[PDB]
Amino acid sequence: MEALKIALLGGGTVGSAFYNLVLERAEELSAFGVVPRFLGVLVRDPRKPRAIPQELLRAEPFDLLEADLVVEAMGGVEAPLRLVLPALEAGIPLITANKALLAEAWESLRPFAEEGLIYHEASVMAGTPALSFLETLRGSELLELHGILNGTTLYILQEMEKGRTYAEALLEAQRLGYAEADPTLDVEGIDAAHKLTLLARLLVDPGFPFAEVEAQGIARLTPEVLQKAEARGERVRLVASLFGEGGRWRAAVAPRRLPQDHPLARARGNALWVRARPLGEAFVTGPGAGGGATASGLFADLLRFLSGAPGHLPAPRARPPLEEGSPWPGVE
Amino acid sequence: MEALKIALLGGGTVGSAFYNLVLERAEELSAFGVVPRFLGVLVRDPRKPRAIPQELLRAEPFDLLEADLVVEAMGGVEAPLRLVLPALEAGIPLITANKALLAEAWESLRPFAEEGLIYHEASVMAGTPALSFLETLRGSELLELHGILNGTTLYILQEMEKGRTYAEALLEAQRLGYAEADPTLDVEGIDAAHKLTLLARLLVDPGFPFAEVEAQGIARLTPEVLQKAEARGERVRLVASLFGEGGRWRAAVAPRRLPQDHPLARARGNALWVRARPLGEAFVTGPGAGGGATASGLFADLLRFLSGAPGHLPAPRARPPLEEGSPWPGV
Amino acid sequence: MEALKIALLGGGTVGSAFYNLVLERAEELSAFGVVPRFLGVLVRDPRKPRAIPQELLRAEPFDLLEADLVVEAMGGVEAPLRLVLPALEAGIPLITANKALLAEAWESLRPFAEEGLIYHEASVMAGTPALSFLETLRGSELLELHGILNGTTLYILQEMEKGRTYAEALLEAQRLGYAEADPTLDVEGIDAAHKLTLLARLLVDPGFPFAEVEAQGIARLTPEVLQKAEARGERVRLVASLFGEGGRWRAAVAPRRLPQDHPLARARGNALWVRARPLGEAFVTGPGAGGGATASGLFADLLRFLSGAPGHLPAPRARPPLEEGSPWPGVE
Amino acid sequence: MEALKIALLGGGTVGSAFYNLVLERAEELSAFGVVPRFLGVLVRDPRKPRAIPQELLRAEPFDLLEADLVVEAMGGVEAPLRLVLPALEAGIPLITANKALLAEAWESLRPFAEEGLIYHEASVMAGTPALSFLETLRGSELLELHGILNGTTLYILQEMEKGRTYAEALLEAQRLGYAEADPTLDVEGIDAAHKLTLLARLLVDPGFPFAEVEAQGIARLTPEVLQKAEARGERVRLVASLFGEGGRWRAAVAPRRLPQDHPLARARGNALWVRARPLGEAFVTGPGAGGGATASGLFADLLRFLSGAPGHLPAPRARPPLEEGSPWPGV
Ligand SMILES: NC(=O)c1ccc[n+]([C@@H]2O[C@H](COP(=O)([O-])OP(=O)(O)OC[C@H]3O[C@@H](n4cnc5c(N)ncnc54)[C@H](OP(=O)(O)O)[C@@H]3O)[C@@H](O)[C@H]2O)c1
Ligand SMILES: NC(=O)c1ccc[n+]([C@@H]2O[C@H](COP(=O)([O-])OP(=O)(O)OC[C@H]3O[C@@H](n4cnc5c(N)ncnc54)[C@H](OP(=O)(O)O)[C@@H]3O)[C@@H](O)[C@H]2O)c1
Ligand SMILES: NC(=O)c1ccc[n+]([C@@H]2O[C@H](COP(=O)([O-])OP(=O)(O)OC[C@H]3O[C@@H](n4cnc5c(N)ncnc54)[C@H](OP(=O)(O)O)[C@@H]3O)[C@@H](O)[C@H]2O)c1
Ligand SMILES: NC(=O)c1ccc[n+]([C@@H]2O[C@H](COP(=O)([O-])OP(=O)(O)OC[C@H]3O[C@@H](n4cnc5c(N)ncnc54)[C@H](OP(=O)(O)O)[C@@H]3O)[C@@H](O)[C@H]2O)c1
Ligand SMILES: N[C@@H](CCO)C(=O)O
Ligand SMILES: N[C@@H](CCO)C(=O)O
Ligand SMILES: N[C@@H](CCO)C(=O)O
Ligand SMILES: N[C@@H](CCO)C(=O)O
Ligand code: NA
Ligand code: NA
Ligand code: NA
Ligand code: NA
Repeated sequence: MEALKIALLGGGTVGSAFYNLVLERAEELSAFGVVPRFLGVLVRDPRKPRAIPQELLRAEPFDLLEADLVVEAMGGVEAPLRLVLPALEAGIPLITANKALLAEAWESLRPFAEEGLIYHEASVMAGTPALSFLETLRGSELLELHGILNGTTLYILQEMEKGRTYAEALLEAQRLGYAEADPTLDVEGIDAAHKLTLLARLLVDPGFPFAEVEAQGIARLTPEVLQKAEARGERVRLVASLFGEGGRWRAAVAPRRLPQDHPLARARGNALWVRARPLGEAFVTGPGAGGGATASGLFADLLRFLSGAPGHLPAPRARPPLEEGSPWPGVE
Repeated sequence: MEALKIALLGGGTVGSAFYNLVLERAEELSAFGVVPRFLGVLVRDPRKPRAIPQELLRAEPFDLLEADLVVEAMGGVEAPLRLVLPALEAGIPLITANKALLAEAWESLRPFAEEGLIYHEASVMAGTPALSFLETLRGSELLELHGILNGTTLYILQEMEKGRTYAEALLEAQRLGYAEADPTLDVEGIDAAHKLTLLARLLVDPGFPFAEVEAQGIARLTPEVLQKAEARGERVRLVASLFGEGGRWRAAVAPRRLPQDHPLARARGNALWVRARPLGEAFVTGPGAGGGATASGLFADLLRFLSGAPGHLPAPRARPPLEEGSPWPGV
Repeated sequence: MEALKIALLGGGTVGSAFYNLVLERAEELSAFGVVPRFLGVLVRDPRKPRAIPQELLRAEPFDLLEADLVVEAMGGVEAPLRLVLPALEAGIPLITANKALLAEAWESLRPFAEEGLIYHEASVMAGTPALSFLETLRGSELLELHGILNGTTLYILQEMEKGRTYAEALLEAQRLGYAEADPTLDVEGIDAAHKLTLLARLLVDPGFPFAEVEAQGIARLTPEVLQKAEARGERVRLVASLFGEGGRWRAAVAPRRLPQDHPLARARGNALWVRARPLGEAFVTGPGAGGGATASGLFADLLRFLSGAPGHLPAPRARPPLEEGSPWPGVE
Repeated sequence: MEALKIALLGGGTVGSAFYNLVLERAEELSAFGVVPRFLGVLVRDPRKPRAIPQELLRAEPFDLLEADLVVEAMGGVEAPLRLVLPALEAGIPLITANKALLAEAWESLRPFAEEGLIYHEASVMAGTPALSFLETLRGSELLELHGILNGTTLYILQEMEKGRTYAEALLEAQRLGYAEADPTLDVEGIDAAHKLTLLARLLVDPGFPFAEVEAQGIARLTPEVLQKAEARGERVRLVASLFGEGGRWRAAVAPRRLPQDHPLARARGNALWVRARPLGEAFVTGPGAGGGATASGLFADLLRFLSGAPGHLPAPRARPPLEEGSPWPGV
């Protein structure tokens, strides 16, 4: 039996769900010969009422170098980056839920991802299998990928379809714990774009630049636009697409008019739809935001590490698209 | 005596300070023949402890069309936009502290600003008189503008000069109520860029796009860099700059090495510095964040409205810069 | 028009209700030629979510000497005492809700009460008129006084009468904001005893010692004891009594078996029942705890001060009881 | 493997630390053939953020009679009493951190303590082994006992030595989770008196009344008094004392001038010092408050129970003091 020493960065929606999940599953962990021991939980304000014991809360400096794992759910880019890098350089793995971090700080983080030190299933579709799904898709060559990757905006669209207003659905999504602290990241497509970037790097090109993703959000959509789509036999969704144009991979996020019986239009939660050679058409759906959903992904990654598997390695090589593709039609 | 009926969107740092200021100052409004009456206060969580009566909290959106004024300080862009547009469409003014809303949703909001329906003193440097300062500066032709517009970042750099860490200073800024919900908006320069856009629109180009502001933040600054600057008789500040380059207005936010005796370097609080023709060089400074500071700006706008004055108008046309300029050196 | 500068000590149940009430009634205040201006609100922890704006919160040192009024609702004895005394010595009035303070620190505070500097209607039966009621009773001589002065214990008894348990009624009383932070003060009769002391000092003896009050609480009472009383045509209540025995005033707190149609048994809230010469029998009832109830008393006292009336002066002289008395029967 | 079914009363500083300790350490219980299973956790406000699953929170009292153990850390006296007595009546042990409950409700609880059904290590000096220390001290006849039992007051006086104010030190004690909900219980000596009563009951008189403890607190101490004491080679501490006077056991809590090199003056943490016959002079010290510290004591008691050992028994008879004693000088 031995201790698994965890340093947790962040004690919010995701971090507090993860802390409690780890201790709630300590019986599972003992079956792996480990007992979990948090070293501390990095937070901003120790006095906020919080679902972690106050005594475990930390302010910087919070030394990470005795940890067996750093788990990060702080949000942002530069603040987590400067904390994780000393632990990665010491060969301590990072399990993260932070797409922005990975999308925007890849020059610093790619070399550690290439060594198997970064686990980030929870950074795309929370604990819904998205990264593990694509890793198994490597058996084939991608033809086209289309996903609904932002939980907050999916929620809002679904609620507007039912005749509810944008502003009340946003408020709900925020209370549900789905939204980024800057909700424009959600609604402008940027969080989806971060996630798309990560999917491109795992599968098609380990250097795919976040700057190349074209993104636009849901700010022109209303219950009326969505109700008219429904009348045309369509559903409008924000869709993140990776597809071939000109022998290069293109990545875009935008509202799309989907056929209403398409898998993406009928998804139960966030969804990833792919066509690949020779596999064919495959699909995965589930919750894509929320504290418990996300904690599940982080804990899956923790079990993955205890198994002796490396983290999520980028694509070993960049390859052009086999097939010219396109997205669905945009919204006028 | 008649009611002045107010719908308040947001009951947080700024909205609660405002609510409580209006109540404390309510007797002042009797000079205009009114008593303030709040129709409702939009909030997310009506169970949080709050200095606003439970009976007035609305955890869902409510009808605004009986209001005399809508006051907004809820943060974000598309949600406040969609909530205020029907009021604006009905000729009900908006008083707002939300720079992001105005910077990012200007295609929608510009026409109402042009009609005098939008008051936003509190959206730049809180209740420090920045927008009224610039309104009087329109007597002259702008040569160049440089401000220190972000409260949080200024506070951080000043504390880091005094030996505190970046982290400790940020935390104290947050406890003081200065920061955006996502403090990267502060420290990456985005909030300063939103405010810079509004300044450009008021002065030189009423269609100035937020997207044309270049912004960087303070991520590369260490207490070393700040102390080397001091060794050079400089101070490093995040500065928002509006200046002519090639016959066109540029807008940029970045860390700048300032001479230590420049008004911007020395100012007590956030600061806005101009040169203009024929006035010369003028400067205003004061608190640029904080609930009470912001509530003062919102209430100043409410008194402006009660006086019969319109809101803050965009520049009546675009025009090119009279002179070529530049910012200070970067870091 | 002029400012009324208030220093508030305490921002809890009572203090936060008072702050908000003052600003909510600022239109009333202007009719008195004043505008209210808080100088600060003394609290322990500035980060607790709290129904006062964070910027107005203070930690010691909090200078009070520019105030026109100090309002205190901190609780305890020594902590408020050391803060109020410099303001009283400078001739600044105190409006307080703190019975314990006055009961236990009367050697220090009596001389200021005798000068008209202490207003404390909210210290007995919250904003229910109890002190003002007794002041008007001075037209007569007291024969006997009996009150139900503790809100928490009244609530618990009422709930147990309905078959609910002690522990769930306590929990409710606490959520309702009724209880002292040490709930044994309530349930052991001590808070009632503090209040009884104050009533004795206003009416019969300005030096009446808190140590002379005999107190016992409700800890032997159960739904069964109360249900049996009801069957006997009785109600059991904790009662605070001032009555003559031997030519001296005696003060006691204890459970009593009351006739079920007695005013004290049928009270709507906390209650004060007196017989006096030549007035006769008089009674006052209302809410005796709760933040808004209490804020009402503190604000009544603030209006009283703005009127030019002094605070609650102790009895000008000690007089023996005219009449030998007794309480109701105790509970076996 | 079988469930060890636990009903937890209280989910605060101590109850949540306990809950989370049991879960972290759960694998240890497999040595006894059990896995811990909580039947419910009694709390007042089930909406507060809490490190205990929402599904297990009970905002009202729930049936305890299927439990194997009741664990109590809810505070107060009559409410926990009424909640635990039916479990005790059914032969279900109680593990408690609540000194007040035991000190004040002993007429009710004594008979169950005598049957080995009450474990309360955590009620005195948290998980520092005070009660097991005294259990081994029963090999000897008590001469005198002196402790520093209140964590909050010790912390305050130590910080005031270092120049912090009384107020600032109290506030930090509260943020550290040390203080009672009413901190006057700490600083007036009442909490120390409750604990002193329990010590007397364990050692010398199983019926020792809480009401016979004399208690005063630290209200008269200033940083002056503490610095004059140091000038005299003394330290001032709140001390709980059990000693013979006139053939009877006295119990007192008060500020005492200690020689600065006495174990009590120097101790790292809260401390319990005895002299006994024929052992001599022995001493134990360690953390006396705090969630984790307390959870360690509760969990130590849970392991004690799983081992087959009874709870903490009162002294099997009263007896008079062997020797006359006294405390240190007062202040
Ligand atoms: N919510 C979801 O559904 C979800 C799902 C998947 C991925 N994510 C990603 O997971 C990450 C966390 O999201 P969230 O919803 O948990 O955020 P959150 O609720 O805002 O939590 C962030 C936490 O990190 C702390 N923190 C943030 N910046 C810090 C700094 N510079 N120094 C010290 N402490 C810091 C915060 O302190 P305080 O509590 O004291 O402020 C808080 O405990 C983000 O990267 C987000 O994009 C979220
Ligand atoms: N802080 C400053 O110094 C300052 C100064 C000038 C301008 N500003 C701007 O003023 C605005 C407010 O800032 P602040 O500091 O007051 O933020 P804050 O404390 O976070 O308050 C935001 C308020 O709006 C509510 N809210 C947020 N999103 C909502 C939604 N979707 N639906 C309904 N209610 C919602 C929140 O509800 P809950 O309370 O229920 O969460 C809260 O009452 C922002 O636009 C900020 O940029 C701030
Ligand atoms: N509740 C009622 O129904 C009621 C009715 C009438 C009279 N009373 C009396 O009114 C007084 C207040 O009662 P309450 O229910 O308001 O108490 P509460 O909710 O516990 O509030 C006490 C307040 O004073 C603060 N405080 C306490 N001691 C302090 C210290 N030493 N230094 C600085 N701040 C201090 C607290 O800070 P934090 O919030 O940061 O801890 C809190 O803001 C008591 O004397 C009580 O007997 C109560
Ligand atoms: N703090 C220490 O260092 C320490 C050490 C040893 C012993 N103790 C003793 O341990 C006990 C608990 O202390 P603590 O610091 O954990 O207090 P705490 O943080 O205030 O927690 C008390 C808990 O009990 C709940 N509660 C209180 N009264 C209740 C009622 N009438 N009905 C239902 N639930 C109720 C509270 O509910 P909410 O959370 O919903 O309010 C909270 O979960 C006390 O007896 C204290 O003397 C404390
Ligand atoms: N804000 C993100 C959280 C989950 O990654 C979303 O709505 O998808
Ligand atoms: N976050 C903003 C608040 C004031 O607009 C700032 O620091 O300047
Ligand atoms: N705890 C007190 C509050 C009101 O004085 C009671 O229950 O009466
Ligand atoms: N309030 C108690 C907690 C520990 O029993 C103390 O300070 O000692
Ligand atoms: Na995932
Ligand atoms: Na301004
Ligand atoms: Na009263
Ligand atoms: Na112990």
